[PDB]
Amino acid sequence: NTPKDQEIKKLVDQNFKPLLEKYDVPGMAVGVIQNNKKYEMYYGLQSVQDKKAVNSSTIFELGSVSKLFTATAGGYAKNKGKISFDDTPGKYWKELKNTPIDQVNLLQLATYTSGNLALQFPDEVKTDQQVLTFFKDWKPKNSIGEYRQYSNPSIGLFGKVVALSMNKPFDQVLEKTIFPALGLKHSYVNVPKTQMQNYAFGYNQENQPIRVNRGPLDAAPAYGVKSTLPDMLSFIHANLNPQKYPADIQRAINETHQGRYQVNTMYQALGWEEFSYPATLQTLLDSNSEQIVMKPNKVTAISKEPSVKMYHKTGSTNGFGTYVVFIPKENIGLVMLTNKRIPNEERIKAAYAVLNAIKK
Repeated sequence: NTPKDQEIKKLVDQNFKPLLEKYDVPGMAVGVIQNNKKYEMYYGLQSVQDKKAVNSSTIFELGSVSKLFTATAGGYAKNKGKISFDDTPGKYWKELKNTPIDQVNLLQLATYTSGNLALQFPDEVKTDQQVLTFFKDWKPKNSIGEYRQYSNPSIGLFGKVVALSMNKPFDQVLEKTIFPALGLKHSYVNVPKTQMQNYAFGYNQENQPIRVNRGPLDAAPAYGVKSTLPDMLSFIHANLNPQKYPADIQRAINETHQGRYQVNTMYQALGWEEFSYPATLQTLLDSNSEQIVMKPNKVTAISKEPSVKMYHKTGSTNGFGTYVVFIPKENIGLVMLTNKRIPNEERIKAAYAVLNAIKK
């Protein structure tokens, strides 16, 4: 017959490869892990002008998939006793004490329910002083905890507090504690000079190469991580097998898998979105609809706590797209990285087709 590695490659060719021509995407990396075996598929160019092929060393920007590492760092700090999720941010960032935002707890920040934090920091909020003023000028709108509004400043403040609790800057929390503990060796908040030859150009909608570092420093927990396909497969492996790690990072990973509330069929975990498995394709597409991503939604308590579940997260930057998904009880996951954005629905659809067709 046909070996599994070839079967997986054929499924990725059938479902992901056509996206390169359809969306004029220069380069793409797709990885699958099944039963602790990893399958890596590279396509196209990490740099068009340099004719440099995408490969296992290629570094991509993760966009909002960065939040999964921030969530892991918060789970680590919580299980080390450095924070409680019931704490408020002024316990750690003392300049926020006696301000309205100091009524919001860390779990509410991490899961986007403060009631008045928008998708992005304002364009003019650039320096650390402007970030502090932004949070001190914050006033509640909706009742705290009642509405989910997906928000980069909300989880950015969470990450800043996590880092304060660990007495290190956020970049050092990831690069010196969290990445080493997950065994990731080519993941960065700041790509060093000696790795720039491996950093893909991002490509904008005019297929022009772009190298953009966005927003204030305290937005890094929301969207500032870079990684390679092998590292992202290792990160999926850690999520599939937390029992294989030391107690503190194992508990950190498990913390990120705990659903906190629902919006319709979506369970909000820490960083991860979570779903009953098997999930219909429309459930997964709804999680990325304008209604869910861009508008405020009332949250409801979890009713069905799904025994059998799956998790995913999309991410994009101006020049990059990312999607990661895993299904614990099927021992499987998938990572897609591109150096041009393509619609989130296409990433979700292609991964759904691949994962449902792979022989069990």
